[PDB]
Amino acid sequence: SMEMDEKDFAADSWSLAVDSSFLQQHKKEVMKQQDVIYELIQTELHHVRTLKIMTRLFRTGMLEELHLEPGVVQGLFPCVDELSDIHTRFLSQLLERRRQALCPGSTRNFVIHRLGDLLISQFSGPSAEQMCKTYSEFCSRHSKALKLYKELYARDKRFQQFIRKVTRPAVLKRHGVQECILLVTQRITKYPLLISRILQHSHGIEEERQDLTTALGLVKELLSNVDEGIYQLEKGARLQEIYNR
Amino acid sequence: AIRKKLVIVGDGACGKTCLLIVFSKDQFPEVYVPTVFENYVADIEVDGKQVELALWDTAGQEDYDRLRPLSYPDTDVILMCFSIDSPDSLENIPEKWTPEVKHFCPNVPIILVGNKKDLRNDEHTRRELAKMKQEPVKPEEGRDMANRIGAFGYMECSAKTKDGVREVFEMATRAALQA
Ligand SMILES: CCC(=O)Nc1c(C(N)=O)oc2ccccc12
Ligand SMILES: CCC(=O)Nc1c(C(N)=O)oc2ccccc12
Repeated sequence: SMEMDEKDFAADSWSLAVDSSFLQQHKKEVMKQQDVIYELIQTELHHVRTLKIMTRLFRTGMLEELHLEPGVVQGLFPCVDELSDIHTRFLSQLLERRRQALCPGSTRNFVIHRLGDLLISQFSGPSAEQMCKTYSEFCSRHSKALKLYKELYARDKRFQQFIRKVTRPAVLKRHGVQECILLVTQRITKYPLLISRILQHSHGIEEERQDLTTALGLVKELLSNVDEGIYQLEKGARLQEIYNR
Repeated sequence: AIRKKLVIVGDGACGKTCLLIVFSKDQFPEVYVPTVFENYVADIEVDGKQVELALWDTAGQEDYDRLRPLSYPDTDVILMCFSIDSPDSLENIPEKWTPEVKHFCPNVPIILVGNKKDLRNDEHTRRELAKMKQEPVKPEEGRDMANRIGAFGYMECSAKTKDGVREVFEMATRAALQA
């Protein structure tokens, strides 16, 4: 992540990120809504950072340093460029909504009142079709990526040295290869929990309550479609094992 | 320090996310309680052995039967949670959660954990449950469920007060280290 955004989301909550004199100007229900919207954006910033560790530190480091057989890097990191494009674009829209809402003279005091429309746009139309296609593919290749990683780590010395080298820094403690894969698979099922809690604190403007209700239903439709579209791929599974599913 | 993986499973109202948050911070949040938990790697020393224990939540996956099992590969210990303020959450343990965890995590130790133990003697909780002809889960009911399901053990805790939380994760570490 870039330093400007990391500092903007360093605090544990929106109520601790804004100036105390600005926090005092709002009602408790607004503070509760803004705290959950801040957690959605903060966790999205961290998710895009997970994807950059996968594309830049791991995938590109393996291509530029190791001599793995063709098709192996794509097997370890399926769909990572498509996932990075989806979420960097979504993060850009969330951060632009925050930046437009800043008070003149401040780089920290803002309130986002219209998130629902941005979530309906993200979870409908061509962007929802791309998220469905990409997660259906990624989640069906999740077991295969973990198995390929374990095999290379146990048998290839240069691969093991590379992984121990780039994962040694304390900032990578939670972000080994297998950990990144499961953080990405689990991201999509965090959205309903976050949206439902923002909706609980968004009743003050009826158009906003209606838009977040529409967004929650669109996210659950996407998750149901991804879940129905998954079948784990397995290296060496024969056609007979597949048609006897 | 050897690395081990822990996954917590249970119904949406079992308190699993709050349990992971409180353990990972050694604090019940004073300003904001997070909605979600990403992951965490705890440094734990139990009985003289140092472990890095990776922690994972299954919250949000309860309705998605093909996404949820992607959380299970290479798990070393399962925390199977229910809330003491919810006999319904305990009823879903033996024939929903247990057969799934035994299928995807064969031979992995399960610790059955009763969460929200501070609510066992809470008057508001007792009044609400009595309307459905219910009462908070008794400790013998938790132990008998653990015994029935083949759990490694039964433990109780309160994420609100932190009582029992350190003990649950130290025991999960010990279970993860066993042959
Ligand atoms: C389709 C393969 C399969 O049998 N999956 C199982 C699932 C699941 N969530 O896919 O949960 C289970 C609980 C007990 C036995 C089996 C399964
Ligand atoms: C009080 C007994 C009870 O409710 N359930 C038990 C079952 C079962 N299959 O219902 O199996 C057990 C094994 C040890 C302790 C308890 C039980």
